[PDB]
Parts: sequence; structure tokens; C-alpha cells
Amino acid sequence: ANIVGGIEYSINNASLCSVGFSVTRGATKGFVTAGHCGTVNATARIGGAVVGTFAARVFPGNDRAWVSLTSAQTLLPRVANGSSFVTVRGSTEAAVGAAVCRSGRTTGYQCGTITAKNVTANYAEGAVRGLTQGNACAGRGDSGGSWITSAGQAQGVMSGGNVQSNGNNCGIPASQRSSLFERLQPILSQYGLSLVTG
Amino acid sequence: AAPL
Repeated sequence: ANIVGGIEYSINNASLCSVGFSVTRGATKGFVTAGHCGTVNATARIGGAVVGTFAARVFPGNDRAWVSLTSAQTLLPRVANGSSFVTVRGSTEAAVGAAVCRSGRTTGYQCGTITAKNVTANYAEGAVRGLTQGNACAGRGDSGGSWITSAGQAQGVMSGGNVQSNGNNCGIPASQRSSLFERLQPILSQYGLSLVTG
Repeated sequence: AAPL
């Protein structure tokens, strides 16, 4: 499969998540995603075909994971935006107030601004600390998807937020949204990964 | 807040 930020993948033929970013670890291809999407060794599928397995994850506490893929996968330095693409250029972290977009299989590509950093989410499973908060909306299924600036600087992967009864936070005003993402920087150094860029 |  072509690996692009924001596309859907399933875990052990049950849950759905979105791809964060294409990465490499020496000769191994992978993608970074949310830790809550799977457990180590869980199987990831793209369009019904097995593409790899969870190699590592941390959740709760943090919310990160990387899936090592088979040799046959095509890693691309891109994030889905409808039928178009946003080129990944690096991972400079943006500051509070910067505009940012996120891409995922449930709400598509949504944009907004970063509102706060170092936020704690108290999920049923335990707290997740150090999340960055933006006001782009998102829905169930968007987890693990890419957070990126229009200039192509990757910021992190979708963790969670204040989902409403309709499964997303898109029918409430930006001012009331809490959409949280795990910072990419610490995931790259923790697993020794390099971002694929173009 | 909930995961996603």
C-alpha cells in the first residue's frame, strides 16, 4: 500500500485508526500512530491487506506507537488533504497561536490553531500527560492521524478530545473544542526514527 | 475527553 498521513488502517480486524507519518528505522519502514490504537504485535491492515504490526507503544501516560511495515509498502512524505497532499518537510514544533491542520479517516483534513501545550487528558484508562491542544475538530477514528502546519512541519499524532454525542467535536464552536495530540519529537527520539520528507 |  502507499503509506500517506491520514489514511485508515484497522487493528486486528477490529478497531480503526489513522496513519500519522511515514518513518524509517535503519532499513525498516514504519509509520507513527497513537499508542491507544493497538498493542505490541497487533496486526495492521490497509484496504484489507496486512501491512505490518505494532512494534512498540506507550499508553496511557503518553499516547504513541510505531508499526513496522513489510518491505512491500511504499512510504511517502505526504499527508492526505481530500484528493490533494501536504508534503512533509520536517518537524519544527509550532508555538501556541500557530495555525495547524490534522488529517484522519473520520473528519478528513481540518485546521485551527494551537491553544495550549502540556495538557493532561484523564482517559478512562489513565492520564495522558504533555499533550498539545488545538481547536481543529476531530472524530472517533481520527486517532493516530497527522497534525501538520501548511508549511509541512509535522507536529504530532491525534490522541483524543471532547467528543460529543455525534462522535466528533465539529458541531460545537472552535472556542469550545479540545482536540489533543501527542508531540512527534519525543516519539522520534524515543524509537530512533527518522521522518520521511520530500 | 476520550481517545479517538
